[PDB]
Amino acid sequence: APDSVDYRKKGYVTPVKNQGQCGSCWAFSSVGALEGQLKKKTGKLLNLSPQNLVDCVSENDGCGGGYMTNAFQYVQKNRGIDSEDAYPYVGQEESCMYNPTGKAAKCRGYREIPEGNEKALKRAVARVGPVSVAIDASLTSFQFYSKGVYYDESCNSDNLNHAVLAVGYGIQKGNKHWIIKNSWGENWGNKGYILMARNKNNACGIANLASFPKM
Ligand SMILES: CC(=O)N[C@@H]1[C@@H](O[C@@H]2O[C@@H](C(=O)O)[C@@H](O[C@@H]3O[C@H](CO)[C@H](OS(=O)(=O)O)[C@H](O[C@@H]4O[C@@H](C(=O)O)[C@@H](O[C@@H]5O[C@H](CO)[C@H](OS(=O)(=O)O)[C@H](O[C@@H]6O[C@@H](C(=O)O)[C@@H](O)[C@H](O)[C@H]6O)[C@H]5NC(C)=O)[C@H](O)[C@H]4O)[C@H]3NC(C)=O)[C@H](O)[C@H]2O)[C@@H](OS(=O)(=O)O)[C@@H](CO)O[C@H]1O
Repeated sequence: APDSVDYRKKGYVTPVKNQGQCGSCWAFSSVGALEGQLKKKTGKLLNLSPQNLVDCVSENDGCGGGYMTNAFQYVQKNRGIDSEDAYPYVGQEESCMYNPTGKAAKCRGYREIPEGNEKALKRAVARVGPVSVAIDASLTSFQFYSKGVYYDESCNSDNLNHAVLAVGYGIQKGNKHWIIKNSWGENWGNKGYILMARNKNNACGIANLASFPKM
């Protein structure tokens, strides 16, 4: 477990996307973890399709919400997920238009990080790569974050309302953190990214619903 890990500079991470008004944060989170794992196994970085998941994962609720565990399981049992280009993001619920032709990645299932364990998450991130996580992002301070290690006293580790991607971790001026890729576009936060407090009593429920795909 190195003292600092950032998979953006190891080439595992694609640009920041925009989910729009659709509750598909889970789909981008999952896509992102699969992208990171695709790069690790094959050496190719490629945008995967959140729209495929939104439309085709019945185990979830489309733009109404969903978990990353169900997405990984669907991709596994579907024997594929399309690239972004083969199944573009629209920001709305549609019929499942999965095309085996545009298949860009596969998945042998998923592993879950033990609940509430940031040290376990730390090892998972260091060993596997980008990990899908869920957090409380309902606070005003989160909306208008820009710089620094994000910490807020009112953050509920029980109200998991937003799914994001943990691309690494580190320390900024003594302040331990998680490097978090969001899907609210480049104009949110620090270029679409946010640093969130780490080893600070499971802040925002960062380590409560963490998972990664098997490839
Ligand atoms: C999941 C799995 O497969 N296993 C689990 C079981 O284990 C747990 O997880 C493992 C895991 O792989 O994650 C275990 O990993 C171990 O984790 C420890 C703490 O979590 C340690 O990691 S760390 O403290 O977080 O860093 C331990 O790692 C050691 O960490 C450093 C250290 O020595 O303290 C590292 O060594 C130094 O590394 C740096 C840079 O990496 C540098 O090396 S180098 O890259 O620059 O070449 C440095 O340099 C030296 O420089 C010279 C010198 O100074 O003299 C010269 O000697 C050399 O060039 C070089 O030595 C290194 N210096 C030293 C002192 O080493 C290094 O990463 C490592 O030594 C890490 N070790 C391993 C093997 O992974 C973890 O311990 C377990 O907690 C277990 O799970 S359980 O939950 O624990 O129960 C079982 C259940 O029974 O389940 C399994 O699946």
